[PDB]
Amino acid sequence: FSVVAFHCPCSPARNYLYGLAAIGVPALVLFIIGIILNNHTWNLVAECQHRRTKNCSAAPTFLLLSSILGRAAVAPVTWSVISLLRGEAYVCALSEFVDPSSLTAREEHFPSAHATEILARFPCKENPDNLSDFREEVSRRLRYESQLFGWLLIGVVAILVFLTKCLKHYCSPLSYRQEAYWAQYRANEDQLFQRTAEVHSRVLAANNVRRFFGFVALNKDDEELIANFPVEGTQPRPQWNAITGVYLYRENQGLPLYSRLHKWAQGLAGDNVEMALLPSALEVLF
Amino acid sequence: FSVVAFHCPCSPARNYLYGLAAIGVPALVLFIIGIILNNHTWNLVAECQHRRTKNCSAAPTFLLLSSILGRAAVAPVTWSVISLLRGEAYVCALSEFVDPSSLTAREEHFPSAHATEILARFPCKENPDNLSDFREEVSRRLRYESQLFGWLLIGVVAILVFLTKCLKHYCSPLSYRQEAYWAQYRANEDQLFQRTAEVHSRVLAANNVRRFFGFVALNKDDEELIANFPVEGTQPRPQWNAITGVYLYRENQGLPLYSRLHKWAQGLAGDNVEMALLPSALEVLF
Amino acid sequence: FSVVAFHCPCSPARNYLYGLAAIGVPALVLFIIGIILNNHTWNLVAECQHRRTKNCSAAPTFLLLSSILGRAAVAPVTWSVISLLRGEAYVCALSEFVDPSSLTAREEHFPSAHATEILARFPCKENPDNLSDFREEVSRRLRYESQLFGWLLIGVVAILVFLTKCLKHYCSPLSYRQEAYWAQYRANEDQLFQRTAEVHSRVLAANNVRRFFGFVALNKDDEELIANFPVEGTQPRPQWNAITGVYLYRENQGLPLYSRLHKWAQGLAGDNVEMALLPSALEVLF
Amino acid sequence: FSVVAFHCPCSPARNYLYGLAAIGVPALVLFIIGIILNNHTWNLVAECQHRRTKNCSAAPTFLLLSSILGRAAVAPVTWSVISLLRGEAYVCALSEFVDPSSLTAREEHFPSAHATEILARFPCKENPDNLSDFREEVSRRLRYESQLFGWLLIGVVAILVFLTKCLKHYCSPLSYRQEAYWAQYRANEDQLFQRTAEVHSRVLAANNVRRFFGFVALNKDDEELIANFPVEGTQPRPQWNAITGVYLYRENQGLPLYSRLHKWAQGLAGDNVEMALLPSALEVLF
Amino acid sequence: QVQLVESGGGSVQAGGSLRLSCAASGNIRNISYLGWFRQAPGKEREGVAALWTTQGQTYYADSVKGRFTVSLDNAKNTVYLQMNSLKPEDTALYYCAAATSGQYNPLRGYHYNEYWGQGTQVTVS
Ligand SMILES: CCCCCCCCCCCC(=O)OC[C@H](COP(=O)(O)OCC[N+](C)(C)C)OC(=O)CCCCCCCCCCC
Ligand SMILES: CCCCCCCCCCCC(=O)OC[C@H](COP(=O)(O)OCC[N+](C)(C)C)OC(=O)CCCCCCCCCCC
Ligand SMILES: CCCCCCCCCCCC(=O)OC[C@H](COP(=O)(O)OCC[N+](C)(C)C)OC(=O)CCCCCCCCCCC
Ligand SMILES: CCCCCCCCCCCC(=O)OC[C@H](COP(=O)(O)OCC[N+](C)(C)C)OC(=O)CCCCCCCCCCC
Repeated sequence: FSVVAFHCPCSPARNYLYGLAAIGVPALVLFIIGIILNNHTWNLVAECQHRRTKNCSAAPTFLLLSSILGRAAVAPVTWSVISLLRGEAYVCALSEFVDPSSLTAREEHFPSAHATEILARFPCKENPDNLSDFREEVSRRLRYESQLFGWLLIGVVAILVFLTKCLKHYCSPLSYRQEAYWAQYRANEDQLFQRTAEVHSRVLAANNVRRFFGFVALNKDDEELIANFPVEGTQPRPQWNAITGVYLYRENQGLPLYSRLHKWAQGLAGDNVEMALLPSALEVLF
Repeated sequence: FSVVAFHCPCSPARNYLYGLAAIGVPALVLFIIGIILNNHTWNLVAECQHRRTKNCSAAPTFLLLSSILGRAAVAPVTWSVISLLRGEAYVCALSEFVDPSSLTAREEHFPSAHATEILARFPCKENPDNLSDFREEVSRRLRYESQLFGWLLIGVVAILVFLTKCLKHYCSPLSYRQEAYWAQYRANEDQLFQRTAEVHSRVLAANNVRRFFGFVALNKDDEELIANFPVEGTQPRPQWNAITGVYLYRENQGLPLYSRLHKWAQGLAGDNVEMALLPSALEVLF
Repeated sequence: FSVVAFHCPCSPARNYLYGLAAIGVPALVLFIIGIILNNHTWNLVAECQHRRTKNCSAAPTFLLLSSILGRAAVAPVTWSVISLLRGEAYVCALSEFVDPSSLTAREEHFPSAHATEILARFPCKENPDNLSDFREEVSRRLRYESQLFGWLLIGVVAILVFLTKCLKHYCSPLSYRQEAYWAQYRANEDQLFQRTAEVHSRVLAANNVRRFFGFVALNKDDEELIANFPVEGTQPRPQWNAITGVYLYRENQGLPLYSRLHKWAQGLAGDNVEMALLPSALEVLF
Repeated sequence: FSVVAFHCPCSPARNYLYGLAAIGVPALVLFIIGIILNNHTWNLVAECQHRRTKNCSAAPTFLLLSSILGRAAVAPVTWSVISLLRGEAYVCALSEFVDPSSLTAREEHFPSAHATEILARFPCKENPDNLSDFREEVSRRLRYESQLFGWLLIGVVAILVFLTKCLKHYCSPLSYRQEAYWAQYRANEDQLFQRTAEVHSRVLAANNVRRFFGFVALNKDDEELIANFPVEGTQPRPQWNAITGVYLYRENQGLPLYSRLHKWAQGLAGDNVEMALLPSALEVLF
Repeated sequence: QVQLVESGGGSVQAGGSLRLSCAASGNIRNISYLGWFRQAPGKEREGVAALWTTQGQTYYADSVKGRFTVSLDNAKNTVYLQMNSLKPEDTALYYCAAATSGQYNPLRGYHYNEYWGQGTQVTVS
């Protein structure tokens, strides 16, 4: 934590580069983490992969990209807001650009010999005592600008969060209560699918280990899992493909379908052999 | 918490902008949060969406908008009251506008060279010792005005809260006890509907996961949910639409109806195919 | 708490306005809260609403208004008593009106140049050392007057509370034991009616949610509520109207009736269709 | 912990060697540990061993090597990032290379007698008081460069982690949900295989000890292990060889196979005698 | 806006001939999908035949090829079907359906209009 503490290099053309790096790089890392952790980017990638023909129209891809970027940008925005409200980075970056002519609150004692160097050295307390008033005059100005920018950022972000939702409810063909039900269903489906995938994988692995050694060393909960849930085989690759991708609220016979797993279960999702272990049986014969 | 601490930029034409930003932006954010969290704005939006013809009259829309804004404005009003009673923001904003002629409580030692700059620099303790009395003379004045405004705001808000309720009970066609019963019913209906929506979504997701894997890994409470509450299908989109929107106390056969869910359940709410998954069966045949 | 701390603006014609605001506004807010929280003002409003003809005589309306105002004024009176006994507000308000001629306890060192300004600046410790005795001479006087007023207020309030009750028992047609029984009955009726209204609303909402989803997700206590208390319908609007309003001890066949709910239950309270959902069945046919 | 504390040798051509050693050697050790602990390098080695003919193509070997190196390089990268952000190692290494001409923030008091020696002696506080400003001028510069490099490293690493995953999901023939299921299966298979190997080895050892002494001193859990899981013999060497190596998602009859243990269990993995204890029975006869 | 009136149901033994008629009343200009469907208890609904007013071609189910035919009277704006070589498998509820194209926007899905009419056709033996 003390490692990432801000340390302004008081040098012209050098402090703003350090501020830019030390502020943007954490923001970029947070943006990357937000992109990676989201599962909508991955099924968007899966759609672009399996479609392989640019079949999807511009509107749905644009909507998904906007949603992913908006969900990811929360952490960079709040990090930037905190950094701006702190004021250290902005004063460090903009100390060297302060105009000596515009300086006030003291008689004109500011030298013009090396103006940029002294202005850049202000943040590190390396201010001559004869310019003790000027240093504070700049410190209260640049920090003010920093905090002003932070507050404007919070205002703009709040306005965007208000407007985006006000348009999302207005342009959606569904009611907001039905969309809340849909969100609840999506959360429950994701959690249940993950849990059952874990259990199914454990049971299959136990069967394989039993085939190898002749028995399995299982715990009591694992024994209950094996007894209650028996597995006969593995789901085919097309069955997995039928449930991976983006879904936009299709309706069948007046009844809503809330995911492509639901659509597949209803039966609305389901010659050439690929990535086979061995050749056709005719070739195996020879 | 220390990040949002007030820091007055002692500069003319610059401190009041900072005060305005640092006070209004939190107020705007609180107003936006109050608008978003309320569910009356969303069913108002749903009404404006599904009606799509400006069918609703001016009076009900005005009443709903007034109610939403009044409920949302509670947090901005108390934030502004606290900020005004603190006095820091107001003195910072209005230091530069103090008239030097009106200054008193000391002999006329106030320079007229740069009056605005010294007046604006008063808050940051950067007051010359020869003007030590003037600084306090301004500090006790502007802060007084701030606190006076805060107390007037509390008085006006209290008067409005009294008058609005006194008119709401006077102009309502119902008695206050019946309206209390109606509010209790609305709260209970909302909570029960949310809980049952969660349970129904969980059961449907469990059915889909069972269809996929052949079993579901459920907890004991989830097992009780599945056993007690079985689901056969999903409610249609028009059934959801029939319960989303604004409702204003209709009465059927002399019996009150307290929500459009109640009205739908009584049977008073219920050719062209939209957003279908696949074409008509005739087109599916080809 | 430190926000509402008193801060006297030591300026003529300015400190008494601040004291008046900072004392009256909390008193006004407490008075408004006392008016709002009481349920007698609301059924008085309901009476004035449903009667809609000024039918009620002057005596009962005057008695109810007196009771409501007397119950509400408890908090403003004690707040004013505490503020007066503190003495800060009164000395701040009346410092500028102290007569310099009446000042004593020191030789006549008080200047007549700006008498009002120094007198008003006394509270903020901004008293010249040559007038150090005068400042205390005023501080012990004005504070004394403040505390005297506070004690007179407590005496008058106590006398009024004694006299009002002594007249209430004297002029009432009932005995004091019967009135105590009546008060106990009113409290029990209010609590039981609120509890049963909550339970009835919950059961009705559960029925509606069951009609929507096909089941309700209820807790064990909610399950007990549903099993024990079944609801068949909603009470009509006139049934609610028959129990809302003011009641003044009518007697039926020599037997007391203690509320209009009791009077309605005894059967002594119970063509044109208003606020209907749909037109008459004849109009519905077309 | 205090042993590995950094101690800069303030000497030319000597401090950067110490920094290089004290930074790289921990990084090299962490890289070696990451390589060793991973089990993918070992089955890659097993593949290169048993194939013994360079049979595997360049693409799969390259992919496995890339995966192993990427998983191993996490610890060296974060160690280097922390060391760079600390700044001590970089300033110690680059103190002697600072150009005296480029030095600023002070009048030209820097001697040219032994420039390199004083520059190298800067980190150990052995700076003459006449050069007290120069020492800080260098300390704020070199440390800045160190921290800048650290932040650039974090940015590049984050970009690579984003891009690699974005390509891994794009070029994989499987969906991401199926790959998650595959990962869950691999984890469960590894844990179960280790547990059953431990139990099988314990039971075999117990049988051997019983053969030696006539009984085994077993604990209650060991007694349960012996009773529940009996072993008849040891698996042959080719059976072990059939499950050790690298596996790349073959598919049999449209059904996925997730490991070579699974492939062996399905029956798709299974004259000269090697490493025998005694000669052929014909030679044993003589 | 569009109503379909279906008639001709009755009981005919195996090998008989039946003629079922469906008359359309209303806005038939936009209709491009004319066909018949059969559903039986214990099973879903399948289509015996349909025709294209826009393109002209026609589809028959596998069990309908060479056994039953459907014709359209443009002047009458009616649909006639001829059940020939009746079998006991034909005991089912019969409906005539009309659909008006169907336009697919990628964001929302398919939208069109569909119509139906209830009829029956049961063969004794
Ligand atoms: C650490 C958190 C503390 C709290 C502070 C942040 C608030 C979090 C709660 C609300 C967030 C939310 O719900 O945002 C969601 C929306 C996404 O809308 P969409 O992309 O149209 O998707 C449609 C909606 N979906 C996702 C339901 C389908 O985001 C936004 O549009 C704005 C996000 C704010 C940051 C990015 C603003 C633009 C970049 C900056 C320009 C100067
Ligand atoms: C953090 C809280 C601490 C306590 C301090 C605040 C009191 C909260 C409890 C009472 C609130 C309440 O109940 O307000 C409710 C009413 C809404 O009335 P309506 O819009 O006509 O709707 C009719 C009533 N309904 C909602 C039951 C249908 O609000 C008001 O009319 C005034 C709200 C005060 C803030 C806005 C005043 C105007 C803006 C400022 C102008 C200078
Ligand atoms: C925080 C509390 C701490 C304790 C201090 C206060 C005592 C509280 C307990 C007794 C109160 C009580 O019971 O008051 C009740 C009576 C109401 O009488 P009524 O209006 O004729 O109604 C008849 C009686 N009912 C209500 C049973 C039907 O009030 C009074 O008449 C006086 C209230 C005192 C404040 C207002 C006085 C006038 C304004 C000031 C003028 C200078
Ligand atoms: C102590 C940890 C704290 C957190 C900080 C580190 C993040 C850890 C979580 C993500 C790691 C991860 O998942 O990395 C995994 C990938 C491996 O990708 P691949 O080799 O193509 O294999 C394909 C993916 N597999 C393994 C699933 C099959 O790594 C990388 O490509 C980058 C690793 C970063 C360090 C090396 C970068 C290059 C060297 C430096 C050049 C200047």
